[PDB]
Amino acid sequence: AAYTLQELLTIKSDDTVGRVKVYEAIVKGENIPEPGIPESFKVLLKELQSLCLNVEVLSS
Amino acid sequence: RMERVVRERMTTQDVEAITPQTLINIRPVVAAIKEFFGTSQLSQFMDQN
Amino acid sequence: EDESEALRQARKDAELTASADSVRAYLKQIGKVALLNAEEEVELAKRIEAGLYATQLMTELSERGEKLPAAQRRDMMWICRDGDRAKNHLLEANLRLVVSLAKRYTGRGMAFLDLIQEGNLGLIRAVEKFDYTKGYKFSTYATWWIRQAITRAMADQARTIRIPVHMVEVINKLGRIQRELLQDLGREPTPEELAKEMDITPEKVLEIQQYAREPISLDGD
Amino acid sequence: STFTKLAPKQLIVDENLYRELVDRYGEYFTGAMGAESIQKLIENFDIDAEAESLRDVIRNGKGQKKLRALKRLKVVAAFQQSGNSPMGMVLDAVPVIPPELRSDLNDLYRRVINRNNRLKRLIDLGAPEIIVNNEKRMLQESVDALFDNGRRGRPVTGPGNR
Amino acid sequence: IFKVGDTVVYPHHGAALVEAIETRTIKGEQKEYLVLKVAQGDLTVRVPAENAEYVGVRDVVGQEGLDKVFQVLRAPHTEEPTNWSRRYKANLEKLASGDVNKVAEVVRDLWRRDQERGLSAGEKRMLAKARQILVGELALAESTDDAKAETILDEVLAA
Amino acid sequence: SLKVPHGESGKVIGIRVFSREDEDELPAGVNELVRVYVAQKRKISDGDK
Amino acid sequence: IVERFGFSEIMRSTLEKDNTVGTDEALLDIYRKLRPGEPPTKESAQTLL
Amino acid sequence: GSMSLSFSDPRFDDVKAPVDECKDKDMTYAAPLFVTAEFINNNTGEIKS
Amino acid sequence: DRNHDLAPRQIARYRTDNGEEFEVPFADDAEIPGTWLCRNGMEGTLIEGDLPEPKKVKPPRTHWDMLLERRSIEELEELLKERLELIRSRRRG
Amino acid sequence: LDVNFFDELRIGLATAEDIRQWSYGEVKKPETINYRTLKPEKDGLFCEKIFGPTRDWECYCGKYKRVRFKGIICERCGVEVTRAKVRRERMGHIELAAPVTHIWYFKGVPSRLGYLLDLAPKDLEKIIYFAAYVITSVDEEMRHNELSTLEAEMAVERKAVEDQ
RNA sequence: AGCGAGA
Ligand SMILES: [Zn+2]
Repeated sequence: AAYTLQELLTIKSDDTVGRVKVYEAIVKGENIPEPGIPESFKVLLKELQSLCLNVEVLSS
Repeated sequence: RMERVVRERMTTQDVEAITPQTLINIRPVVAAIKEFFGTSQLSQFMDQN
Repeated sequence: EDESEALRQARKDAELTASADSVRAYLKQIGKVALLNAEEEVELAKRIEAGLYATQLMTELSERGEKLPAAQRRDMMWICRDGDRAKNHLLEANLRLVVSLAKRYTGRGMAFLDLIQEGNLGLIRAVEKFDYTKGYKFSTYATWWIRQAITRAMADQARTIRIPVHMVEVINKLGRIQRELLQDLGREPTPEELAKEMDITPEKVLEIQQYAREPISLDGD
Repeated sequence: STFTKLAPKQLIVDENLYRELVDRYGEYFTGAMGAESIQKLIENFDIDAEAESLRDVIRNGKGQKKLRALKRLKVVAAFQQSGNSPMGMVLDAVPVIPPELRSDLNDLYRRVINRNNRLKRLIDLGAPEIIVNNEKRMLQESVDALFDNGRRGRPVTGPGNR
Repeated sequence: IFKVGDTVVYPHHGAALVEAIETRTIKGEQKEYLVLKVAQGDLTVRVPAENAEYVGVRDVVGQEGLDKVFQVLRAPHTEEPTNWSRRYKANLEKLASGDVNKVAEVVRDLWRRDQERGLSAGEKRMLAKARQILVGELALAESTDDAKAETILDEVLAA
Repeated sequence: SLKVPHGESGKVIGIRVFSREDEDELPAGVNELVRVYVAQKRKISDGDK
Repeated sequence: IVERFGFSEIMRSTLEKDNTVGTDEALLDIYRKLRPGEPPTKESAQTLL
Repeated sequence: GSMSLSFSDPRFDDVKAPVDECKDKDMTYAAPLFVTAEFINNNTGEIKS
Repeated sequence: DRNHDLAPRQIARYRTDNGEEFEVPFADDAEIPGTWLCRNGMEGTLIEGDLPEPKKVKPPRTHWDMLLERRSIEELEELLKERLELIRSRRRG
Repeated sequence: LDVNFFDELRIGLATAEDIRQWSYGEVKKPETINYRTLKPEKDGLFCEKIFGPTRDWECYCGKYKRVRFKGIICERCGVEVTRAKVRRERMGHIELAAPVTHIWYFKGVPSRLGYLLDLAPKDLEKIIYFAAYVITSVDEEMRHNELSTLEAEMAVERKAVEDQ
């Protein structure tokens, strides 16, 4: 069960932009939007960068 | 701690101008007892269930 | 002594030094140079002043000056380097003064090595502004300057939010008086009592209290 | 005899001998102390020659010597194959985590900045080698504590002795 | 030299009421122990009477010193070293000497100063302590209702 | 304003108004500390142990 | 040592293996091992123990 | 060793307030503690208590 | 966050000590300084030739300057003479 | 911001150039916030000129305060007027007066610096904590020629010390 | 941060 996991860990917990969006979708009755990137991954990125560890997310 | 404070200040205590009352600083003792009875592990919040 | 095994003990103590701890390392490092006496202090001063004057005059003569002769110039540059040498000798000699006096301020605010360094800064200033012609021992004067430097440092780089020195002194004064009034009364004086004692308003008393607050670990409700 | 077999990357304890060498041998070697010494050591360090020499040693030499040589070859090859130079190990600038950390960690940063500023002032005024050297060591320790407190030496402690 | 009831002057305790005496064999010798409770500190000093005079025991002063403190209070033309610290040290040593004249000079000079401007809290504490000891000494010099000693001090300072 | 936390209800047994205005020994900064005592009579039901 | 401790064989064993003669030498070795980094002396060793 | 300080005769005054009041107004049910100090000067000879 | 319209901003390059282009997004029409602080650690200055001439301040203090405020030239010259002749005696006598 | 285009993630050593490229400023003062007005300081550890405005859409002094001023920098205080959440995104950097070595590559056994330079761990530590000097360059052929000259000069010095 | 407790 993969989609429910992603839902849980992203838009139920962390994703600061999706969260208001799912609330809006529920209130208004629209399809739940697509999940974004959880806000904890970016704090990790900033902390690793802060350790002089150049961490980059290549597109492809 | 209090005795350490006293012993330290004795080098700078002018002779004959000193009395115990001005010589003894009680604050460390009261601080120690307070920080004991509050936040010491063996001073536990009473359990009156 | 001619005790080669005791010689070996001392030689281990100084040759393959463990250098375990920072303060231990610095403390053993500062004992290398011996102390000096008043005639040494004044001669050393005269040396640094002469070197500084030589540097000034050569700065002046570098511009539209004169091509000084080889022997005189080499001697005068020797004097210029000797001036800085003398300043270094004095500073290394009195690092022990710095450490002795900064000892008295440990345990509150900040680390120890920071206090030692700020005292080193106070004493570099003191030697910068030291006069022998008035014929006073150096330690007298340098003590006051180090004390000022350490107190200024404690004012600035001690709390997460620097409080200005006059504010620091008045709040410290309030702390001392309330301590004394606890001794003389046995109860924490009310803000009104402190205000009347200080000839200020209780509003300022409470404002001092609020400003004395410091953030605690973040690791109402 | 120290000279007649002298070559670099060679430590010298008991700085008395060092200052003797410098005053007598001001030229013919440059001796450094601290992180910038390591920076210079890495500057005069060609990865390809050392990697080739180590590979030759492993291919022809055997025993414990080979085993150490293999250990180093791991990291040396790691730097060769990748485009990252070993300059990254020595730091000229320390990044500042954005202001959300908000003051346990912040205080460490304050310590670093205090010591850096004091060092800058000490170099500017002109200070004895001893004081400025000690200040540099303090800056090193502060950055150490910031990236990892307690790894080397006693951990930097805060209020409440923690 | 010692009489029960006499407030012997000995600094910084100043005048101290003497109770009794103890011939005790401390150190293998029964030499006398004059006991004196100083109400100012509310503490008892059982000083060996043998060395009580040695340390500087003295009785209360007469009226010659009384008039003298008045004349000194009216003494003009006092100048101090420019730097504040050295003058503070000088007047602090003058107090630490224990001489009534020196403390009177310090108190009156510091009052005219702080009346002119109002200097600081440390000097306020110094003035408070010095004035307290002086007014106690004067009140017991005349046995004159220590509050009334405060008032006569307030009047004579007017000059 | 002080509001009943979620999931609580009952009678107001006692209210204590310790105020700096009343010259109570309030900690430095608070001017008026009020404690309200709410009591509830809990009866047995599913889930109770 | 033989008088008090000689009865056991381990004590004789460690006596011979000690290869260390002189009270000054024993106190020297201990002081060297207890507070190293400081200059050994034959005055501040008895005080140490 | 020129001067010494000593303590003796610990004693307790009456509690500053009764149990229920101490419980009510947060104040700690405590009593004053008194010790008779004694300061001695060896050079001249005095005892201040 | 509307992106179809907003108060436009102009961009002006500020050359640094190490010559770093720094196009500063300031209001489309607004006054700007000759030199602007940047992440380079210092302040870069507009490339086009203008110069308000910052007129940097004198150095706050110097050991020589501070010495002049407690001594005079003559005694320092005398000490210089003494040191010189002592050294000359050391070299040639 | 970020999208699903995360096909590859890369980690590597960050050189000083990269560090000062990331930074939006250079903190140079150990001041968090004013004790009285409770606002971030200039060039402090919370400087609004570097990490952005504390409350969204206004500069420090307040010359610009609304959304149409998006992406603008106020000349008076230099605060870039934008969203406040960017304070979780922007980094600073401290330009160290002297170089320092990153601990991870120093103390983590095996000491990767030590293996790279073939320096024994205790030795390396004594170097980088200012306890023992290290050479970094030496001479070769002219070394031979002045070694003969230096053999003569040490013959002279040895003869002098033997004479005393 | 520290205490005590349920499964
Ligand atoms: Zn603005």
